Amino acid sequence: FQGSHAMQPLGMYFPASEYTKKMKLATRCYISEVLKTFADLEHPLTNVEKNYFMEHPSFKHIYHLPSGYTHKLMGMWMLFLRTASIEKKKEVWFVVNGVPIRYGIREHALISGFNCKAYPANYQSAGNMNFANRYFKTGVIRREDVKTKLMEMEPARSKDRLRMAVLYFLTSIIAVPTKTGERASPIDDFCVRAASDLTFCKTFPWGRYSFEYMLKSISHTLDHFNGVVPNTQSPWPVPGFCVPLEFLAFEAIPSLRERFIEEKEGSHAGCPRMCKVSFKRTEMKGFTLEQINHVLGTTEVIESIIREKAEEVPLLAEITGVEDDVDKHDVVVDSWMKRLGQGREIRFEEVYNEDVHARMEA
DNA sequence: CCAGTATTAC
DNA sequence: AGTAATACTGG
Ligand SMILES: [Zn+2]
Repeated sequence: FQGSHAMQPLGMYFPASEYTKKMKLATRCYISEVLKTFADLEHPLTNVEKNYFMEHPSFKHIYHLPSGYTHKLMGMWMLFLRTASIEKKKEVWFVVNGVPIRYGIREHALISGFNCKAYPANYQSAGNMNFANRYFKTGVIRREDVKTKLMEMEPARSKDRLRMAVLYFLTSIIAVPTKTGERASPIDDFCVRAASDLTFCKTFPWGRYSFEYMLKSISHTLDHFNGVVPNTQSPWPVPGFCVPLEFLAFEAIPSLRERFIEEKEGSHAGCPRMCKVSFKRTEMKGFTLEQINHVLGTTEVIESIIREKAEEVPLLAEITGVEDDVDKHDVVVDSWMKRLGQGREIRFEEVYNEDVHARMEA
């Protein structure tokens, strides 16, 4: 279609030789564990405690997910293998079958429903160490120490138990440590202070915070592999709220959505995407890379920026800002947004051919 | 056997 | 701390 041209990316993180190399990816996003822990407390959660989470502006959507939530990661890996080298730092783009797909804060909000508005002024000063100092010796607080303390606390007049549950939720789902066990990494210091203030925790843009944390994991992952995927059974951790990334490829590519996604009946059309769809069950715990690659086939039907539906416009207006945040100057991405703005699609024929060849003919 | 996962070891 | 290896889970 005639129109302004999209420039090819200055580089890619991996060559197409790596598109068939599988990998075990370890998540750090303990949705199932947190929900199970909450349901199994010997002293059950109070109505106020339960409604804090079930009515939380962001975290209410974690309850619209299937029980025993299990992440499926080969869609994300397929995208990771096609990450473009760009100048922007606040968004990532993946080139599938020659078509750039964007993971920005808007997409993170559309799928999660989490508040992705701008940070309030001097948010880093929120809360204080008083609450944590009431329950943890000076030193390192591990994610498991918060879980243990939560299960060993007695519900009573003060909301300290609710604060602990909030801390557990934040540091298991939103900003989550990689290392576990006896020497587990210290949990996020901001979350420890923020959990002291339940009102602040209800309004803070945890969508932006989880998004920025996921951007860090993406960069660490790409640096780690440095262009080559090893032949190993050792899993690589990609910590943080990865649900938008797990579903992104399926939401942007109809061939994948049709074969691997099903509508979640009972869901409200006002909810974000994660509450309205679910992965179809297969004979395996997750989809294999070969399955994703095969269903990818030769399709050219791919949305660069996943489009919202009418029933979702109020939600996005409620959880996103009006203008995009300032980022580094990026003439390549600029050319993409120009061509997309004119109503034209983007597909680099050569890149498309290499993707198809790498997946289906060698 | 598998992909996702929890846990210890290097 | 950062990373890698082992082996369990629910099929
Ligand atoms: Zn929802």
